Order: sequence, then structure tokens, then C-alpha cells
Amino acid sequence: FNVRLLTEIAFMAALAFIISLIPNTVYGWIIVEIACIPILLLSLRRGLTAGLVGGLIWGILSMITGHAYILSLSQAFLEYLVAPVSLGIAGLFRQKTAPLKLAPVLLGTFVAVLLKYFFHFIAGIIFWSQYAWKGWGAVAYSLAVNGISGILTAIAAFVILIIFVKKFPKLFIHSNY
Ligand SMILES: CCCCCCCCCO[C@@H]1O[C@H](CO)[C@@H](O)[C@H](O)[C@H]1O
Ligand SMILES: Cc1ncc(Cc2csc(CCO)c2C)c(N)n1
Repeated sequence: FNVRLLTEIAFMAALAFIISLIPNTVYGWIIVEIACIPILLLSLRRGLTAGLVGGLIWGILSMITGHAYILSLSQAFLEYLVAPVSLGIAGLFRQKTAPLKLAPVLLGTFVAVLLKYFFHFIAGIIFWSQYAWKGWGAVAYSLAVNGISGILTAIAAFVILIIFVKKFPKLFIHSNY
């Protein structure tokens, strides 16, 4: 692995972290998580592993800096290591060769945001039900909150990755030289 590779990885995690510090709350725990974007861009450009690891580092930064909501060991583990690591799955949709095509950017962005918010949804059932709206069971409450957060994060990720796909396509295609 290159010095170049590590550089990219570190930088994009620093970038997710810096972005996670922007107010992204729509209502209660419904968020638009734009900070996923640099990890997704990272996974698409350099593949799974690079992505899993950049997610890991983002999670660690959130926790060690105090910008993470932690209820217990296992909830911190599920939502600030597994969940951000899981965006690396987008790396399976990497395009090694030109021309760049939009479909795999969107299918990869979709599956990975979905995967991340699936973990939150599971987290939401186990650790967060004390906050459920009146009349709601926990599973329903977590689906609404994490389903909607999932969808809005994907929309944001799409808007942005689409402009990047249209204006700066070689971003998604690693190349030496
Ligand atoms: C899909 C995101 C989920 C967020 C759901 C909470 C609504 C956001 C705040 O707007 C609310 O919307 C209502 C309907 O228009 C208004 O009547 C009300 O005054 C207003 O406060
Ligand atoms: C119902 C409910 N409320 C809160 C959470 C916690 C959460 C959702 S997204 C995210 C990371 C973005 O900062 C966390 C910590 C959850 N999984 N379910």
C-alpha cells in the first residue's frame, strides 16, 4: 500500500469529522448525515478496505473528541465503529476504468447508506426506545427515525455525488502518474 493511499484515507476521515460538526438535525434524532460523503467518495475511489478503515478512523475521531453520543460500550461500538466502517461496502462498486458511469455510484451510495442506517435502526431499538414518541413501539419508532434519516442522507449524498460525477469524474477513478 502507498503513502499516497494512507494520505487519502486520513484526509477524508479528517474531512468527515470536520463535516459531522455542522448542525444536521431536521427533527429530534432525524438528521441529514452529509458527513458520510467523504467516506463514500473514499470507498468508491479506492475500494472496500480503504473505505472500511477510513470509516473506522472517523468513528474513533468522533468518540475521542467528544462529538459522539454514547450510552454504553456496546452501543458506542455498534454506532461509532461498525456503523461508520460499514460505509466501506460502497467500495465494492468502484470503477477502475473510464468512462465513469453514474449507476454504480448511486447503487453503491444507496446500499451503504442503507447498511449504516440499518445498524442505527437496530441500535435505535435496543438503546434508544426510552425516547419513542407517545403511542409508538420501539421498532416503529426506530424505523421512522432511522428510515427517514437514511433516506435524507442518501438524497444529500446523491445530490453531491451527482454534481461530482458530472463536473469532476476522475475523482472516482484512482490513477497513478
Ligand atoms: C421528513 C422529516 C421529518 C420531520 C417531521 C417534523 C416536521 C418538521 C417541522 O415542521 C412541521 O411541519 C408541520 C407540517 O407542515 C407543520 O404543521 C408544523 O408547524 C411544523 O413545525
Ligand atoms: C431512535 C434512535 N435514536 C438515536 C439513534 C442514534 C443515532 C442515529 S444516527 C447516529 C450517528 C450520526 O451522528 C446515531 C448515534 C438511533 N440509532 N436510533
